[PDB]
Amino acid sequence: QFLNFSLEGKVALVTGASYGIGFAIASAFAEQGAKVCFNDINQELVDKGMAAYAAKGIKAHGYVCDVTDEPAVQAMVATIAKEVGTIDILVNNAGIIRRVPMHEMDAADFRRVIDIDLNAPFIVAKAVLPAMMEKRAGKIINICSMMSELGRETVSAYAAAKGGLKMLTRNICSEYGEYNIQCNGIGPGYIATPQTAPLREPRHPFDSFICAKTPAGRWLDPEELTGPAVFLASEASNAVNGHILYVDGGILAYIGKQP
Amino acid sequence: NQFLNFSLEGKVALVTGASYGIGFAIASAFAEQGAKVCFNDINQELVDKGMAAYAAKGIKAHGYVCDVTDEPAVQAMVATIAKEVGTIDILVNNAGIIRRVPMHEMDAADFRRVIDIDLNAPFIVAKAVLPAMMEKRAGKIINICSMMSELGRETVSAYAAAKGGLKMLTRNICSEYGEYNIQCNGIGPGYIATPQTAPLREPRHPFDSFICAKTPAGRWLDPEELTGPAVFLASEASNAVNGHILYVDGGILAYIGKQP
Ligand SMILES: NC(=O)c1ccc[n+]([C@@H]2O[C@H](COP(=O)([O-])OP(=O)(O)OC[C@H]3O[C@@H](n4cnc5c(N)ncnc54)[C@H](O)[C@@H]3O)[C@@H](O)[C@H]2O)c1
Ligand SMILES: NC(=O)c1ccc[n+]([C@@H]2O[C@H](COP(=O)([O-])OP(=O)(O)OC[C@H]3O[C@@H](n4cnc5c(N)ncnc54)[C@H](O)[C@@H]3O)[C@@H](O)[C@H]2O)c1
Repeated sequence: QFLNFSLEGKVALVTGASYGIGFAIASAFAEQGAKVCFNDINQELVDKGMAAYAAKGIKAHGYVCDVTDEPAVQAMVATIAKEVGTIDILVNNAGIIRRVPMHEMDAADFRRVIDIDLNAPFIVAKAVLPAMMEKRAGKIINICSMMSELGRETVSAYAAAKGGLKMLTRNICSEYGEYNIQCNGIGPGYIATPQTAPLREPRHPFDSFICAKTPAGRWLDPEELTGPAVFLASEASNAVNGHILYVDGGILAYIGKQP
Repeated sequence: NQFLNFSLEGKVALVTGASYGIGFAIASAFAEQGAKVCFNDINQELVDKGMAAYAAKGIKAHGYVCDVTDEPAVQAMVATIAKEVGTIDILVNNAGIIRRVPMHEMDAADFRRVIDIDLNAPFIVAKAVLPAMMEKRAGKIINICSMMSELGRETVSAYAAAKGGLKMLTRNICSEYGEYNIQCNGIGPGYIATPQTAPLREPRHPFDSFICAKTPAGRWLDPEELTGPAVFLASEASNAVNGHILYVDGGILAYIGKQP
């Protein structure tokens, strides 16, 4: 039981898992025997998701829910509690990136990013904790970034959020760890998504720059995050708590490749 | 010697929420180093109290009633200081609130407030003062973080999330505007001996005992302890210090604790 990475009979909710990282994590959760749920912002994105989960032989329970709407989240959770069962594994994947110079950035924009990337993980975690606290078992995996440690130009708001989510992780660990709730975090490095496929075509200055910073000397395929994700959702990581598990391929440990 | 000048002679400074407490100490110290001091608070009563205390130390503080979550109001406050006193050189995002509520019982409205004031506002205020700084190619932005920028505790959920975000905000303003010779650093106060906490140091108190255990220096930090660090980060001596959270804890974050 100290080495069981099985998620057999565990209810899982991965927010924003219609595609991308969240999808890969939810797919792998199903593969480990978890009853998978997910949500997105509109019906179109849910239907696309449901189709892809079906396409791998997965009965995903999709929901149209805005994570910044607390009443709507509260409902979504009670619906999953009714239909599927009380949530055991929360993965706050849902989030948005915005590239705007900070001095030029609208106050409305900044707030949006914080609301979805920071406050929402609060709201969703708040909803699923009463369930977990009763049964004295739970997992809450917040998807942080490398921006939880490092800043860059334009991504000011996004970093502020992810750095805040990092502490939110540590605080949910602090407060609810006694109920045998493990709240950890996953910090993806440079992930090779379909959107970034152009940047790996013919010696590209960007791909060269990334493979320099990365000791592993490559981009990380999203599925690389699934192993870690399962691990933090498993009963093997019950002693891991308040921890940000960076899956970067060595970047945060490396000063860089220098001529 | 311009690498060792801790003087703030002829530097305009804005310490948000500096009617009393840490912000007050920092601003009083800034004045003492020759800074033209400005501050703001949420209503006229708190500004007037503040102005009185600065006046009582022989300091001509330029007080303003401004909410830091109201961007237009802040935009205004900055331009007024630009007009009357001069373009801002030293920003200190001191203004902020603490809220102790179990996360699962906390209203979403409450959580947002704390983030808005403690995280988003520092953005708004920094946003307003940066154009000025970027022109003159010289500026200091000091965000007052906490130990909650590293460690969580019960009830202080939202507050931690805010301060941990402000920590990265600090690192990002360093990343983005460092090239204009703008140093954005942070100060992380430990357990500060405030007037509010005076009861907790009366007669062996379990709390005072617990704090002195966790603290190597074996004591509470008087607010004025933060002033030295603050001046240092505002001075031209700390020009190479950038994106850095200077924790002023008395050793707490380095110490696992006193154990029987
Ligand atoms: N290389 C990377 O792509 C990378 C690196 C580090 C971290 N991350 C993080 O990984 C997570 C997943 O990102 P991704 O690459 O899969 O794409 P993404 O950020 O687009 O995924 C988020 C999903 O949530 C949805 N969503 C947005 N707002 C929502 C709301 N209010 N309520 C509900 N759903 C909402 C989006 O439509 C989307 O499907 C994010 O938190 C992101 O910050 C990604
Ligand atoms: N032991 C401590 O007190 C301690 C420890 C670590 C960090 N800090 C941090 O240091 C800073 C200063 O602490 P403090 O005790 O001096 O002050 P405080 O926490 O009592 O509040 C700071 C000031 O900001 C003002 N303010 C609040 N909201 C405002 C708004 N919207 N617009 C304008 N002004 C507003 C308040 O009126 C107050 O005078 C805060 O960021 C606090 O979180 C304090």
